[PDB]
Amino acid sequence: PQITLWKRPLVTIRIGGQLKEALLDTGADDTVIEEMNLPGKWKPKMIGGIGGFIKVRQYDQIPVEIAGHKAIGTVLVGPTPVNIIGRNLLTQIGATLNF
Amino acid sequence: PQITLWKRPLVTIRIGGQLKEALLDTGADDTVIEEMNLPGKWKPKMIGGIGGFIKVRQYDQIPVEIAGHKAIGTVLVGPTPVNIIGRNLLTQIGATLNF
Ligand SMILES: CC(C)[C@@H]1NC(=O)CCCCOc2ccc(cc2)C[C@@H](C(=O)O)NC1=O
Ligand SMILES: CC(C)[C@@H]1NC(=O)CCCCOc2ccc(cc2)C[C@@H](C(=O)O)NC1=O
Repeated sequence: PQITLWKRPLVTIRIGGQLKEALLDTGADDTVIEEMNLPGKWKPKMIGGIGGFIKVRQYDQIPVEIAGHKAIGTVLVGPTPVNIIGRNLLTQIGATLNF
Repeated sequence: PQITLWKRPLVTIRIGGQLKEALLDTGADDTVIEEMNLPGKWKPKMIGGIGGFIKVRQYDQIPVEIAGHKAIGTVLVGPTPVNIIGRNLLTQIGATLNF
């Protein structure tokens, strides 16, 4: 689809079998999802944002369906204001910026 | 143009008479520019994201050219690690997400 930006580009995703709302974020290198239980082993990691650094749980090779498009990659779980789909998964679904 | 997301979508912008590199960020409501001695009246503001909040100076009706496309609006100036072009200006240049 083509999504304009008058509002936050929020879309529904399925991860770990559960539905969640997430923001398509071209300003994010990584995908960061609010605290939740995800299958598999995770590794402690730290990532930075506009306000500083946070500790996250790094899960690798996680399937995430974004607005009907499939991606399988790294998902960081931790204290984020809103769920963020970053470039690692946006590239997988063939998302581009256009103007 | 079309910008892929394999790498950070950095483009050249012109603001306050200076050329800078900035990130086209669909996950940002506002535009935040690295500390620069911009003239004009401003209002105090706090913006948040991953890691927490930072204090910025809010300037209104500031002309900002983005890869040749003219825009004008609110620009927040503060200790951001990267210049960020947010939705307030992305809509002005007709930018969309597509997949
Ligand atoms: C969501 C983070 C994993 C991402 N943070 C990253 O992509 C890692 C680099 C963080 C420091 O540099 C920044 C780069 C970009 C931004 C802020 C800071 C914009 C901001 C956003 O989503 O709007 N991006 C981030 O906070
Ligand atoms: C790049 C920042 C301005 C930030 N945008 C970001 O930090 C990128 C997304 C981080 C997680 O999602 C958000 C977190 C916080 C917000 C919006 C989104 C609130 C909103 C604000 O304070 O006005 N912050 C942003 O849009």
